[PDB]
Amino acid sequence: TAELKICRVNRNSGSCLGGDEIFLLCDKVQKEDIEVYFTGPGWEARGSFSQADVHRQVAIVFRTPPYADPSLQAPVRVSMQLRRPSDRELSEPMEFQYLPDTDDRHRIEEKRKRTYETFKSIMKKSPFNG
Amino acid sequence: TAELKICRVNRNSGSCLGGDEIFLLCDKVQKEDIEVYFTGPGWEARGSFSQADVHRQVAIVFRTPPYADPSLQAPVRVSMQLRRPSDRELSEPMEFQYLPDTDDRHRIEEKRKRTYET
Amino acid sequence: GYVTEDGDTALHLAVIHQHEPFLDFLLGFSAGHEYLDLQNDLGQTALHLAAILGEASTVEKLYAAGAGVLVAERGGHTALHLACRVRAHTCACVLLQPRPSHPRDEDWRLQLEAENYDGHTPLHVAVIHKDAEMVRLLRDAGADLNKPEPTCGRTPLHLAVEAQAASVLELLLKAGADPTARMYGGRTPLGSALLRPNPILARLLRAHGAPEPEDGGDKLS
Repeated sequence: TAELKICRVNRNSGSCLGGDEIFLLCDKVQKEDIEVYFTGPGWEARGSFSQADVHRQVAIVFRTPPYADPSLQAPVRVSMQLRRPSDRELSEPMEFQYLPDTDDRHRIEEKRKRTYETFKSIMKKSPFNG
Repeated sequence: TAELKICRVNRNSGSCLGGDEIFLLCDKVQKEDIEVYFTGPGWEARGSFSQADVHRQVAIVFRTPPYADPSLQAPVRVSMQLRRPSDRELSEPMEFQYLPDTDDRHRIEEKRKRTYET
Repeated sequence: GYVTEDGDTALHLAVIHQHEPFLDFLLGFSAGHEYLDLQNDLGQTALHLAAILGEASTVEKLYAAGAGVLVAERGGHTALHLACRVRAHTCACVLLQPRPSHPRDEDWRLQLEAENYDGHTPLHVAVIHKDAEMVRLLRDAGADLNKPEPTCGRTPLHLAVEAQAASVLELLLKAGADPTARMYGGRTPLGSALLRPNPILARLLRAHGAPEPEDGGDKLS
């Protein structure tokens, strides 16, 4: 009866779009028989990595899976644990929080609206015509 | 006598003020006999961590030491490597850059440029 | 002399709203001055915003007006870095050549190996975003196809295998990327490939060097 155990993580939150690289220090694992299992109400996903990303079967580097909802408007806390597909064994749940995305294109767009009037004024009051 | 080696790290830059938590994956070490040595011309410092921070003698979670200059105004390249106090053995150096940092997080100075130098 | 709550000057907002007329106006006399290089709170310049938007015309106007191209935003990203993650090929083109100047160069080259705070140079980004087109562009511009990224010494070829980008891997291979390089741990591009689900990658490498790897099963703990 082996036991999965997450000892340490370098971060407990990331973008809802997924893609954040996490360093997970755990107990001895089998590189070909292991995964990072993210769960929430009616939703489950796996972190992405290859067996080449398991360091001495005692640490794992993967990228968070994207959250069920991309246009998340508020932080949503989910569970993150080690899962051994072999016998379906799981580790003590650890908390992981997804946050509204930090996209740059949108970051600019939301900023475009938010400043339409202010811009219409600066160029209005400027020596420029048009 | 084994060999000191830094396999991977999560980040190769941080604030010149120090304090950035680094995750370092390495080859087997001895927790009571190991450290993270930072070096530059005429400058030495080590990461802060305890034996508890040395995972399975194959990974270390430590925090970066502040750089010699806090008011650093431009990126500075330095060296980072594993070191054994026992025999003074070192590992192949790795790159690390110290960056300037939001001085008191104030644009009153950034705007005395955006208005002064404007 | 104006700044938004987010540090954006008229120039910043001209590009955000996309006002070619006003942008043209601004650059009327602000050209040749450090006004162009001002950074909002995200450490971005107008050029930065222009890159992100993928507006090649805008990027040229700023560049032609003397906009500093090596300025870094909060992520250490240069305009060009931004273009590689947005697939703004044409913006890259505008920048990857001597600055505009009518009949009134190593400098534009300096952009080629500038690196962000992730230890990545434009090429690293291009290859990670499996942007084959950006790779051809950077390759032709003369970017270091072997340059290792610092977290673990991964080369373009290593990144191309991690992205499972075959066309990219091959492009890099035909361009001359060394398939012999290994990351801090000793792993080579071929070695990583074997641990991946895409067989094409290993074959490609096999066909350009194929130095068979070692093993040492991750040197267990």
